[PDB]
Amino acid sequence: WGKDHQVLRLSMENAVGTVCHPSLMNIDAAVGGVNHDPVEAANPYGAYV
Amino acid sequence: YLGRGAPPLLDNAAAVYLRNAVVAGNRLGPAQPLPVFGCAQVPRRAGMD
Amino acid sequence: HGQDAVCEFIATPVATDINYFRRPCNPRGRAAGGVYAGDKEGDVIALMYDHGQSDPARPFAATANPWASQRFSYGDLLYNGAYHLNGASPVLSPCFKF
Repeated sequence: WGKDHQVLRLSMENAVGTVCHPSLMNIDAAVGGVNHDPVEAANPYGAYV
Repeated sequence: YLGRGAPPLLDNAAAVYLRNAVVAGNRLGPAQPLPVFGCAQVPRRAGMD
Repeated sequence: HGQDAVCEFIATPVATDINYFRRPCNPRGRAAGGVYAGDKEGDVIALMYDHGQSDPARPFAATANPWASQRFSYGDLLYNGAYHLNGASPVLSPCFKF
């Protein structure tokens, strides 16, 4: 409810301006900034081609 | 799409289609272009209850 | 029982939410009062008839009825004072106000 008897409706198609912006793919500060304090290789299997 | 702080998509033919499909009718859809120095200016509706 | 009321019909889409009409609401669908004016020059012609903008009473959807709110729509051509299709009859049109 808003300021009334108005019932208000979120409905995820409203969220199309929030998530579809092209900062979803921008993770350069994510993977690079966390890449300090290096953990050693814990025997990778599916990490290598 | 009001505030830019991220790189866009590389295919610019994809970037405008992603941008003009959100912007085209929002209450918060920006102006004609965004300014380089300035603000998005957020065009006003004629009335509010 | 008393004075005869006069009931005027307006075409609506069958897929309008019946949550609209639970409140005080507009029969034309888009709230068009000069009380909703923003002191711009010609704001309330575009408060009433501009559909890039949104309804002030319901900000998320532009109209509740596209056949009524719009200029030159079916709701407009019947009950507007300019066109006066009900201009000869002495029976009161209630929606002549709207």
